[PDB]
Amino acid sequence: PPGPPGPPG
Amino acid sequence: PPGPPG
Amino acid sequence: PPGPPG
Repeated sequence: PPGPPGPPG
Repeated sequence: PPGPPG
Repeated sequence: PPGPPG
């Protein structure tokens, strides 16, 4: 599966 | 694949 | 992997 979202900017 | 942007 | 930063 795809990875999780990245961190906030 | 890589995940989406934060 | 995790996605890129916002």
